[PDB]
Amino acid sequence: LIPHIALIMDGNRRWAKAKGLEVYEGHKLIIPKLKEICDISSKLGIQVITAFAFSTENWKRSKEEVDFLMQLFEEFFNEFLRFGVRVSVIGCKSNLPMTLQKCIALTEETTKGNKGLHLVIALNYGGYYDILQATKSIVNKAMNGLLDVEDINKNLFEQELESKCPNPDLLIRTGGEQRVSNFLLWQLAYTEFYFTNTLFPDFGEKDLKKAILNFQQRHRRF
Amino acid sequence: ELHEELIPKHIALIMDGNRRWAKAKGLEVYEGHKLIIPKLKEICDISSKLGIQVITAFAFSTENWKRSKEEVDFLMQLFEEFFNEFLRFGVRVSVIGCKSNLPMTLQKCIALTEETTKGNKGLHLVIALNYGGYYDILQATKSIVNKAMNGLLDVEDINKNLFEQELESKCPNPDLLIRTGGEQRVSNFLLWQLAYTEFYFTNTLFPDFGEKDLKKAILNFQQRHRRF
Repeated sequence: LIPHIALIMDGNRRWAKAKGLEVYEGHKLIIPKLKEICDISSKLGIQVITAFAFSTENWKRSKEEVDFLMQLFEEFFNEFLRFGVRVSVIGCKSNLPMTLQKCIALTEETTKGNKGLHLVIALNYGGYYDILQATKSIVNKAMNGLLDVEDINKNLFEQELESKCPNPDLLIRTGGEQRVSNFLLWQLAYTEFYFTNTLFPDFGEKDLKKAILNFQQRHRRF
Repeated sequence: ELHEELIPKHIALIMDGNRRWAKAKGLEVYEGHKLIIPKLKEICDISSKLGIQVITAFAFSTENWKRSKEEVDFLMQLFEEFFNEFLRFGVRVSVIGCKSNLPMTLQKCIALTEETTKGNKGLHLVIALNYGGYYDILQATKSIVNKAMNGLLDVEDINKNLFEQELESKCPNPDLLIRTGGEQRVSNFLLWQLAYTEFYFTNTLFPDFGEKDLKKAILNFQQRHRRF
């Protein structure tokens, strides 16, 4: 009974403020924390992790914070070039700075043959966005004579979505909020929801093992 | 005590626990199912008094067809009795889900209750019957494809606003989802519409879920609003 885990990595701001640091000090930990969580998850046999790095609503933050995050994401993709996990990105890439677009493309191509755990970064992603782009794609295929309206079913639709099957078995959200905040809407239809007040920079091996134990107990119960 | 200004305007309800409740009570399986009618009357009355404006209740999922034909036939007769009972109850009633797959008498009972209550002025009760989140997104997609193929739509106009016009569960979306029975998942209920909804899970079984349990859920929603 080991879970695909979807991860909403909330609590970085609160963690830094409680410690007396600037806001960016918690964001900055996305790189060592995801390396830490990839190592633990590979040992337990996970398979896929999808991490919500930047929502389509995150553009409404200050330009200084958004500019920091975009530079941080560039450093992230550079650091995962030789880390050994397979890396993919979902989200609208054409709205990102060009250097980030090319770093994403390089890391996706460089790591595409890495074996084992697949880390999916949702960057400029939202559930609405994913469903709408799948809808537009399906409309375009119908208008070009490539599909019939009657062929539009769950199988066809899930092939057009950016987050692919197998869908998450378990969603973990740190930071205490009990909502999904426009993450993987279609893909969460049967996912187990696990919410913890633990802040993301404090989320470690013992916290992940607790979430998996809770997932296993719930599976036996229902 | 609740703050009047922080009452959720739309609550989505997954009504789980009827079978386990009947088993624990020494009753047959159908005894729990039958309570949908008095239970939803009771929750409608409580919700009207607290100022809730919309309740969407998950009565029959697209996966519920996998139960025995005897159980499905019983439920279909129960739903017909439900809509007859709500003809004169005084709330506005709407149904979302695939109606063409339902028995014809039930299709026409649904249609009559929707038409008869469409001018009722308070709480709006939406019954999700032969409904799923996948179904809603797929039928919206098929509708948009059909309009495009019939020359009625410029593809550059396909956006969130257009998509929301085609979905069956409409804005405003649920502020709060309550699921009884202890499971912590949404089980293919209102997928698009739950993007920002607060999730509240309780071990209380649905036939036991009453005024105090609903007030507890609302009180919890308000505290989350203060916190975040």
